[PDB]
Order: sequence, then C-alpha cells, then structure tokens
Amino acid sequence: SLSAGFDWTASIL
Amino acid sequence: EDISAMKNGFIVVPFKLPDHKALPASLHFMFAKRHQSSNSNESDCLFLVNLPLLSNIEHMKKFVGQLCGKYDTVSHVEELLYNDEFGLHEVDLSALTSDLMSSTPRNTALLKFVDAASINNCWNALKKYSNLHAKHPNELFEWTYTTPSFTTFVNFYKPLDIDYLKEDIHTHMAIFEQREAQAQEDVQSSIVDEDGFTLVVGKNTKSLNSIRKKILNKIDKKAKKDFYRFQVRERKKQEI
Amino acid sequence: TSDDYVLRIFAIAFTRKQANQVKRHSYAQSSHIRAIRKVISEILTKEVQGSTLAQLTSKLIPEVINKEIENATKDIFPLQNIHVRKVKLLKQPKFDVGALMALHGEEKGKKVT
Amino acid sequence: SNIFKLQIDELLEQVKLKQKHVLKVEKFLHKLYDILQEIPDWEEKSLAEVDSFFKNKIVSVPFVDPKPIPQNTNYKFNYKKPDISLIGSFALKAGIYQPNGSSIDTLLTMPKELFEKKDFLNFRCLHKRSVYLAYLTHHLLILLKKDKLDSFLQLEYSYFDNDPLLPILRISCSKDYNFYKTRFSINLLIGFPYKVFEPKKLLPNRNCIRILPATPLYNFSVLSSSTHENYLKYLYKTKKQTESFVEATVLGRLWLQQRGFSSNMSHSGSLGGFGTFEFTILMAALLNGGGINSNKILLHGFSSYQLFKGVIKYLATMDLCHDGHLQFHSNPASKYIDEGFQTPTLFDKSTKVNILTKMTVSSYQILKEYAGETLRMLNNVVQDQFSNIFLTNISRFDNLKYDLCYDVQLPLGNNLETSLAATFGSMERVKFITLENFLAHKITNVARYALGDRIKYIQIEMVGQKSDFPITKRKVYSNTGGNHFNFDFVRVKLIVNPSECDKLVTKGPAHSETMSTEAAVFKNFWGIKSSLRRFKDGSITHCCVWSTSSSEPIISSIVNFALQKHVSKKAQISNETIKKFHNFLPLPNLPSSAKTSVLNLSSFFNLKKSFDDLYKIIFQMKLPLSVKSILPVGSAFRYTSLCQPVPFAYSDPDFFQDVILEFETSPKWPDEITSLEKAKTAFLLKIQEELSANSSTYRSFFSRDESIPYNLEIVTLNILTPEGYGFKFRVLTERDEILYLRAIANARNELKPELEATFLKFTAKYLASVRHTRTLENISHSYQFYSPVVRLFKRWLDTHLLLGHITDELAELIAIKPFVDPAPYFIPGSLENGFLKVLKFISQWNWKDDPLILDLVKPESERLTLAQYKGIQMNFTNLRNSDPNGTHLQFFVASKNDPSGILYSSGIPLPIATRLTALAKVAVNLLQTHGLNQQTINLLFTPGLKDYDFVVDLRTPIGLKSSCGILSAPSNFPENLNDLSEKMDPTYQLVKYLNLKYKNSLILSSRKYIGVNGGEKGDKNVITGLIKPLFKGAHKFRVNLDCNVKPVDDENVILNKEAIFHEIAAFGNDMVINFET
Ligand SMILES: Nc1ncnc2c1ncn2[C@@H]1O[C@H](COP(=O)(O)OP(=O)(O)OP(=O)(O)O)[C@@H](O)[C@H]1O
Ligand SMILES: [Mg+2]
Repeated sequence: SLSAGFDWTASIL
Repeated sequence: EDISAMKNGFIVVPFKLPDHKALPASLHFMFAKRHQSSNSNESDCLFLVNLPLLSNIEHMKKFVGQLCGKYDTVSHVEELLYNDEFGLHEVDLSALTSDLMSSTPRNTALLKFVDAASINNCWNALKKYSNLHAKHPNELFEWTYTTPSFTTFVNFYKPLDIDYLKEDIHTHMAIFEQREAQAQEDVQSSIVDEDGFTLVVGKNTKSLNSIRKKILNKIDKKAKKDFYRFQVRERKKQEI
Repeated sequence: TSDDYVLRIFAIAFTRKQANQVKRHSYAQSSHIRAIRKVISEILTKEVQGSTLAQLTSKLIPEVINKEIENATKDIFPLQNIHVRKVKLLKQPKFDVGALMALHGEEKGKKVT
Repeated sequence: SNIFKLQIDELLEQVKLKQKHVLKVEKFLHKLYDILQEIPDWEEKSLAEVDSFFKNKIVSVPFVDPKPIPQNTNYKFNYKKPDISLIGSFALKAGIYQPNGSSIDTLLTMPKELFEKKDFLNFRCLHKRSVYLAYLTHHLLILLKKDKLDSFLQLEYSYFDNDPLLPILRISCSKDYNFYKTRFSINLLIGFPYKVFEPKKLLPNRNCIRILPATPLYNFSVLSSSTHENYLKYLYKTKKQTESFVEATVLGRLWLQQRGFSSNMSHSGSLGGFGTFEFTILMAALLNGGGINSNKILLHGFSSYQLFKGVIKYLATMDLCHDGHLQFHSNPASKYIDEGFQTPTLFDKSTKVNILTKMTVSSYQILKEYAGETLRMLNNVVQDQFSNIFLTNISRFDNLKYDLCYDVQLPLGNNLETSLAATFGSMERVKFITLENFLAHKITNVARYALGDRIKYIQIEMVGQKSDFPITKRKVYSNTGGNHFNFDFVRVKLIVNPSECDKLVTKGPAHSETMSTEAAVFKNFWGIKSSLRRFKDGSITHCCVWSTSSSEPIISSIVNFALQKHVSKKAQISNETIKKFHNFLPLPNLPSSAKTSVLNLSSFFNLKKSFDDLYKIIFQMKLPLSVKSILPVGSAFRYTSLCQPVPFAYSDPDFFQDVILEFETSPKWPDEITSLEKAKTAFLLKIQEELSANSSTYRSFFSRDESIPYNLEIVTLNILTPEGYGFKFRVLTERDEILYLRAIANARNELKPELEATFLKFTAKYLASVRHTRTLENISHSYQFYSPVVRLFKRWLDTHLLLGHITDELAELIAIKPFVDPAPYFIPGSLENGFLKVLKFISQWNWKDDPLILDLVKPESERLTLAQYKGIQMNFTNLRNSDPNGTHLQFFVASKNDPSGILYSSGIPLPIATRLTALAKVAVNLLQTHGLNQQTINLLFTPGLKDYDFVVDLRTPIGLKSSCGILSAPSNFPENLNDLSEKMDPTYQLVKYLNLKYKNSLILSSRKYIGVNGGEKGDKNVITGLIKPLFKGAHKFRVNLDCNVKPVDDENVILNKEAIFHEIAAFGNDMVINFET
C-alpha cells in the first residue's frame, strides 16, 4: 500500500 | 480510582459510559469547582471542565436529578452558561458591525442554580459521589448521550420549516426598523449640550454611534522662500 | 473582456427635471457632466473586465448595466433615457472551436451503397 | 540578462572536469600509443587463411552482416601500422564531468595501401576494417598481459554510435595506470585515410551495394569513417576564432542530454542522431553564414548565451527535413537552400558528407519542437527559465515524456516468423542494413499514416537493444534474439493531439469518378475497414469509422488494427496502464456511458441547459429590487466535479451547485450583519413563493449555511429542477463586503486575526469564487485533458483522505500547473500523462521556499507582467519572514485572481500538508523502482491506513453508489423532501464538527465521496485520527488544556482516549461498526 509515516516537522521537504 | 479531588480544588466526578456494539467499564471524568463572581448572571454557578459531547441543560437536569434522588437533596439547575463545544459563539459579529440589535474558555461551562441552597446541596452530594469510584465503582451514574436536542443536531440535512422561517424574519425586521427609526431621530433632533453647544450632524446620518466611529477613524505650502530681507540675504550668503 | 475580446462601448444619458421642478430646462453644469462621465466610464470598464463576451451579452439583454448607471449617478444629477448606445468589436483572439461549441450547447456519416 | 550569465558560469564550473583525471588518462593512453607501435605487421591473407588464423584464438573477427563468404571474399586482407591520433571532444578540450562517465575517441587510420579504389563496394572496405580491428585486438591482448596491465582492464567490442557497420574496441578500467576514478573509457576507432574513395560515388543518392536503390546509411559509414581528423581541424579553427565556442558546446551538450538526445543512431529506434558533434558542427556552419542570403547568423564576438540562442533559434525556425536544407564547406559561406530532401540534411560540399543521416524524420521533428519550446522559454522575461532549460531531466520516465506508450510483442520471439522475416527481402537489406532499422521504419510509416492528425510526434523504441559484445563473439547476442534480432520488444510512443485524438471518423480522400492515387492507398491501407460515406453537408469521402469507449482511446484501436494488418497478423499490442487510469474515473449512470469518451462534457452541458431554463424564470419574476445578475459558481460549471452530473442522483455531495444571486444596488440594505442576512433570506422567500406558484414543476426548500464562521444567519434556497438537477442560491450584497471589514476594524487586536479569517472564507465563496469559475471554464476548452485529470486527482486525494482538508479550488490550482506551465515537458495529452505530471510536481515542490504562481491563460492578454510577478514574489517573502517554518501556511498558490496567495490554501494542518508531499514522493519512488504497470497503479490508489493512530469503520444503512449516479437508482425526487436525508452520507459532517471540538488535540479525516471509494455498494467509509505529540504524553492539569483527559496523579492527566471513541460512536449511532486502535 502507498504508506508514508506522517511528518510533523516538515522534514520531508 | 483513589483520586477524589484535585489539589487545585477540582473535584473528580466519574461517569459511566454507555454500552455500544462497536465497543464490547470505560468512564468519563468531569472536574468541577465553585465559581465566585460578583456578576449576578455568573453568581450561584458551578464551574465545570471536560464536558461530554453536546452537554445541554437537559443533560444536567438528568444528572442533578439522579444525585438528588440518591442523596435526597433538593437542587435545581437554572441554566448552563458559556457552553461552546465547537467555538461557534466565541465572537459576536452582530455587536462588532453595529450597536443596534446587539448592545454587547474552551471545553468548559458554568452551571447556574436557582438559589444558594441548591448549589451547596449539590456540592455536598458531589463530594460524596466522587468518593464512590474508590469504593463501589459499579454504582457510578451513566450519561445517556441521547436527548431531543441531540437528534436535531444529528439530522443535518433537514429542510428548514418555511412557516417558522417567515415568522422569524418578520419579527426581526419589525424590531430592526423600530430601532433604526429611533436612532435616526435621535441624531437629527437638534442635540444641544448642557453648555449650549450644538452638535454637527450631516444629512443622511442614521446613528449617533457612527458619528463617534467616524471621529475615531479620522503653512508649509503657503510659505515663501524669498520674501523678507533676512531671506534674500540668506540666499545671497549661499549664492557666494 | 476576460476572453481577450477587445470592444468599444458607447453610453448615452440625458438630464431630467424633478417632480416639483418649475424651471423650463434641466441643464447640468459641465462639472456634473464630467463627474457623470467619470462614473459611467468606471462602470462600463468594471462590467466588461469582470466578464466574458458571453456573460457581457447576457447583461445587455436585461439592460442591467443601464440600471446600474442610474443608481450610481443618482446623487450627482437626475438622469433619464440611460442606454448603452452601441458596442463595437475591435479585435478577436485566436478562434477556439471548443469554446464556440460550448456556447451553442461529432456526427458519423451514412454509408453510400 | 546578468542573472542568466552568472547562472551560466555556476553551471559550467559545477560540471567542469577535474584536471587531475585528465593527466591520469593522458598518462595512460600515452603509454597505450607505445603498445600500438609494438604491434607487428601482417601479410596478405584470404578469408580462408584469416579464418584459420583466428580459428583457435580467443578473439573473433566482428564481421558485419552480410559476413564474407568464400565465393565473394576473393579479395585479400592485410594489416599495417596505423597513424594513431586522438579525436572527439577530448581533442577539443570541450569535455565535462559525467557521473555515468565519458569516452575518449582514439582514431587509428588504416594505411592507404591496404585499399583499392573500388573497395567501397559490397562491404569490401568494411570487411578489411573488421580483420584490421581483430588483428589489433589479438596483439593488444597479449601485450597487455605482458605489461601486467590485464589485471584491471576489460576489453570488449562495441558499435560506434550504435552503428552495426562500425564495430570498435572499448577499453575500460575496473576498480598507477588504473584510471577507474577518472570515469573514462578509451574507444579505438579504425577510420580510413581521407579521400581514399571518390566522395562523389558516396553521395546519398548514389548506390554502393549491388543487387539501383540508394544506400544512404552505408555511404555515410564509409565516408564518415574517412573524414574524422578533417572535422577536428574545422572545429579547431572555429574554436580559435570565437572565444565562446567551448562554453556554448557544453551548454548544448547539457541541453541535449536532458531531452534524451545523443549522437547514437536513430534508425534502430532510439531517440538521437543529434549530439555534441552535430550541435558543434551546426554552430560552426552558422558562424560562417547560414541565412538564405549567405549572411552570418552567428558572430565570433557572441557570448555563450548568444551562440546557444542562435543555434536554438535556427533549429526552431528553419526546416532542415521537408522544405529546405543547409550546405556548408568545411575546407564557401553556408547557404540555406529552399529545396528539401525529405530527410534531415546538413550537407558538407567539401567532404560530401551529410551530418544528419543518423537523425530520423521523426526524431528531427521532436528536436525542432524542443528547440522551439526553449526559444520561448529563452525569450521569457517575467520568469527565470534557467533551471528548466538546463537542470531538469525529462528523459527519466517515458510516460511523463510521451502521452501514450504501446508495447508490441512480435511473434516467435529463436528468430522472427518466416513470413515476417520474408518481408525483409534483399532490396530493403540494401536500403536498410539491419532488420531492426527496417522494422523501425515499417512501424513508423504505418503508424504515422494510420493515426494521421491524431498525433503530433511518434517514436519507435526497440526495448533491450545492446551495443557492446565480448571479444569472443562476432555480433551482439540478445537472449530472445539468438543473434537474429537485437531487441526484446518494440514500444510505440506517441504525442497525441487532443483536438483530434478522439474524432469518431477518420476522413480521407474525396470521392471521384476515377479513383485517385490518394484514394487507392487509403482503401488499400485500411481494407475492409475502409468505406465511402456521405454527410449532412453533402460531401462524398472515403472514411473509416471507429467506436468510442470510456476505457481506452480510439488510438489504441487504430494502432492495433493497422499494425496487425501490415506488420504481422500475430502481433500483440497492449497498453493496460492507460486502461486502468480510465477505469479509475467514475462511470456515470447515463445512457451509453461506456461508449462515451473521457473528453466528452455532454453531462455538464445538460446541467447548464437546465440552469439556463431556471435562469429565465428568475429574471422575469418581479421583485422589489431588479436582479443584477445570476452567476453559477458550482463545480459542474467549470467541468471539475469528480463524478459527472446525473439527473436525480441527489446522494452525490456535489449535487447542489452554488449560485450567486445579486440584486441592483440600493441604499435600504440593513447596516447590521444579521439584519442584512435576514433581509437576503426575505428575498429568497419571495423567489420561492413566485416560483412555487407560477412554475409548480420546480420544487424548492431552504437549508442553512455555516461555512462562514460566526455568520449563523445565512440561508440558501435549494431549487430542484424538473430535469433532475439541484441548485443552491445565495444572495450577494455590496454592503456585505464592507460590513466584514468593519468587524475587523472594531474587533480587538487579539481577535483581529480570527475575523480576517472569516473575511477570507467569505471572499473565497462570494467574491473570489466567481472569478475562479469564469477563468477555469474558459481555459478548460483549450486544455481538453484538464477536466479528466483534475477529477482523477481528486479521486486520488480522496482515497488517501485529503480532500477533507484540501479545498476544491486548491486541488484545481495544483492540477492545472502542468498545463499552464508545461516547461520543460509538453502540455499533457493523456489522462495517464497528466495525472503523473501533477504527482511529479508535488514530489519536487519545496513549498517552504518556493511559491506556486500561475498564469491562468490560454496557450500562446492576461499574462502576469514583471511588476505583477515581483509583487506576488514580495508577498511570499513577507509571509515567509513571519512564517519561516511554514506552520501557519504551507502552499502559496497565487495568480491574477488571487494575488495574496493565501486565499485557497489557509487552514490546512501541517500534518496534512506534509502527507500530501510525502505521498507524492513515495508515488514517484515507487514508479522509479518498479515501472508503471497494473500492480503499481493499484498501489497508488490504495490507502495505507496503518500510519494513523486509530482507524474507525463505518457503514451506511443503504448503499449510495446507485444514488450517486455511478454505474457499477432514483428517477424522481422524494414526495417529502425530508426523505432526501435518508439517502445522504453525514460522515463528512461528522469529521468536520469533531475536528472543531478536538482541534487542539486530534485531527480526524474521512472519505468525502463514499459512492466512489466505498466498495461495490458504496456504503463503507472510514474515520482516521491523529493524536498530537503534546497530549499523547501526560500533561500537568490546568484549566486551559482544552482536551478530554483522565487523571493519573494529583496534577497529571492523560488523554482519556477510551472516552473519545464513545463520543465518536455516540455521534455515529448505527453507522459506526468497528474501531482499530
Ligand atoms: N554525425 C556525424 N557525422 C560525421 N562524423 C561524425 C558524426 N558523429 C560523429 N562523427 C565523428 O566521430 C568523432 C567522434 O564522435 P563522438 O560522437 O564520439 O564525439 P563527441 O562529441 O566528442 O562525443 P561525446 O559526447 O561522447 O564526448 C567525431 O569527432 C567525428 O569525427
Ligand atoms: Mg566520444
């Protein structure tokens, strides 16, 4: 499944 | 479970939750303290925190009724003030935009009682109820979570009654015109201060309040560089 | 317009006398004419820019623009026979058949034998 | 222009090769030259002797097909010392650093005495060259062992620029002379001496293989092989004359690579034919002329930017293939001849060599388009286009680069079918040396002719074609090939034309008494599919008619039929990826839904027609104030509703379309906000009354609106049209806008940020909403595929539980970016292409530091000018100055309609904003690791649901898929309109209210459209929640917690989670079923 752990510090950017 | 009162003075009031098939002795906990306020409408009230979802006065009438029966105390809740579960009524847009028709925390509400005898009667009962969780948790009361108001809230996609709607628009428009008319006469009535100062009001002004707000909202060009004897001398000084 | 349709609009208005007016004529001073002309030009520009050509025509049929002019210039000077006299189409954008078909609301042939 | 120049320098220095590795390779290949001198000579040998000579050796001669047989190999063979030289970019010192690596081209000129004047006939020279290379490789190997260098060199044959007729030896180094870190590979090119063969005999029109048909490819190989140093000398002169030659060369090389352009052969099928050499030669030609009057187009004083721009402009504007060709003299001003050779031609009269023979017509057209596009980007002044031009690779994914891709599995693939192989014949062998070249043209001509105007550009790629083979083998061996064909399968890549991609009928030549040549080829090409038909206008034309389908485009049917008829009856053409995307779009429950194309907007127009009928009724009724205008603002009026409108499908969330009703300006409007709103309702009461009396076929009812916070007196009139459509009317008043501003001014300083948000939602619904629908509707006609992709994108968001927080307009503004700003790609022309481009954008969008600003305009006014562009950029910088981390605002979407940039992207929680980017990145990574296929597309549209803290399962009492107008059904409205609620999904209202109550503690998400994403019956929906970090851990007890908590100590409380499920369940009543925590 299309899963990505939620990022709450905007670190994915 | 041994906890009865919080050291800041909030009394724990454990409530039994309903039974639902989705959820095969979970409890809901309320925290309460006496509210002291010189304001009359805030006098004789009980401060409450962590209200359940959609807790109206009818909910409090049931709970206080159960407490009255269990501890044979006489208590009558008058009303439940400052109950904004969703924060819809935090600001009064009517008051901000004008004074006509409107002269005017979160997850908490103020429970008003009919008289001082009812509030203290409830409190002595409420302290006794808080002790029960430590000793006999089974007899904790159960929040119903369904009332006539709850069903009305749940039925979102319900067309409004046109007959009810027509009447509401009529009364409000009738009241507004009376107030709008009264304001316009007041400004344009030759207002004279006690010291014989006549206020200035423009035509088409409708409210004295607007005059106050317009007030709150709200030589160099005529000077000559070369006219006086001292000026040309200054120009002569800079010329050389 | 918003469709890049360049067009020229002509408005015409006349002065009228009030209900209780006794003077024979209802001439307006040149200051009033310039003030009214400025208001009309603002309204015509506003309506065209905030609209497509199809929407612009939809406004012309009920003559809503004339009534809008009447209210705006009502405080300046009473007026009568306010109309959008004429509309010219100066320039057109690149033709788009897709837009044209939508405005009008493909077909297999029949065998010849 | 200065900013561009400084950027150019930064790019050049970044990719500049490190000079140390130049010494390292120079230290080696200088020693390599000494080895080549050590190789001894050889005597005259016939094929029998050389075959015995090589019979037992590890080396094998790489003879080019047709290999020499004893009968025709009567000529003898010999080896002599070559004239070693270094050529290529390295000779010109114009090379750059390439992580994949570069190549050093070493040329060995065969001595002239080895050749006869007639050795350019019947592969005579090529076979002599092959043994010369083999003899060198044999002796080079033993000498390599002698000097102990064999430990770290790997030697293998390869084809020069994927040219089968020119095998070469490739020296590579594996992990003092070890040049592995240099990332270089030395190529030994065995060329001929200059002018050994009369160049006139080697012209493209002439023939050199006896069987007469011309042999342009064969002629180019021998002739280009004999002209290598000469072009080095020509480029050497131009390098001296103009100081900016090398800088321009790297820019073209960088530009070419990003577009996937190389110097390799294209007749095989790969995109190429234009490389650094060709770009450099064309620039050299232009420096000495180039105009029709032989006037210089480029001046030696030009800078790097100007030299590049001129070459790009020349390619963009001048046609070199069909009508016109350019001639120059290497050894004389270049002149553009208007006559064309029907093939790319850059003729060199001095050498009689056409430099663009390796370029196909199809590849050249794509080159011209790419050159034209960048010239537009290069002239653009408002936006910086450096990164798009040079720093973006558009060749990574075929699907993003090409609208549609069909892979054809040819039959019997350890050799092609005898019937298929029989088609090759001997004549085409002379014209096209390899069957791969022949098959590439065969697919191209029929596919080009069949599709016709339906496509703009076509590319035929031979997947899995190899170009390097071991020394032990003579030709490249493919696993499916068995040394017969060097490819796994062929892939047809198309750039469709949206205007005419979905035409039902393929027009052809008009009827005539005597059947014309054009008519003949049409009927012969299409066979039984051909027909003569007559139309309303009265024309008689040969046309063939197809059938539209909602699952695949017409082009899928045309290519399948055309390829099977002409190529092979056993071919298998398949593009399932496009079919999956088409099926993911909801199928409306209308007549002939399956046969409808995805570009058909008939359903939307029918809703518009029903609106126009109601539009007339409202205007003609008499009210106290005249109706200024009625503006529809619903989704279906801009062709963006996920599921198309269906009559009487009132369970759909988007059934009721919003309409802004505005009356004439009056000074009697109430001055207080609630009075104004109640006055607005009083007008809607009268409209309902007169509508009910005069037009009884219309049904109407009143509903409350709470979208605007704190304005609780908004009442909207819902009209149920007899056609089966619902419309929601709301009154707009000029006094309303200024009343909100008054509230902001009179509000206390602490409350002002809250009131301005209320104004922000008002302008998003009443003022900005009208502008958004107007522009998006008008633009959508030019972008035909915009409507399907935005719908599917909204389907993608909903499955991942994001539409609840992403407002409708924000999705459209993000989804339109690939269309209005297609650079460096093209405009999407496929549903598959468009959707993936949106995902690609979100993946690489650094919204913390890059704004999104759009010119909502048709393809090349309302273009953002430089002043407006800078102003919006300033708004971004000011906002990020106060919000550097992006907590309050994440997405900055601005345009002419919304210059503020915060109108449609405010209020989205940071967890949701990162999730949108996080999902986009994983989607792209999934596509890279596993190519686009059925499984991957399913993973894209399946939600994980495991990352959320707790997950809630709901089921509606009745399935809503049928009442939502989705074909896996109501035909009239209920007699009592209260029965409408019985067939509605309230879970969208469930999450919205719970979010407000648990804003400070939880974030709840749900699927807005339960009919589309709720299984077969469309009755299952899910609520998913998230616990913020603060309240997950215990907290000290205070009044301002604003969270539902349970005590643990005297002054410690924790999230009373178990109570929270009860409140969710109690809200749900029967709908909720199960919980996962
Ligand atoms: N299309 C062509 N026509 C004629 N000669 C060519 C052509 N392409 C290449 N050559 C010859 O082959 C030599 C090497 O070609 P190649 O493409 O490897 O050069 P390059 O531009 O230096 O390469 P690279 O991009 O790998 O650095 C060129 O110097 C030229 O002599
Ligand atoms: Mg090279």
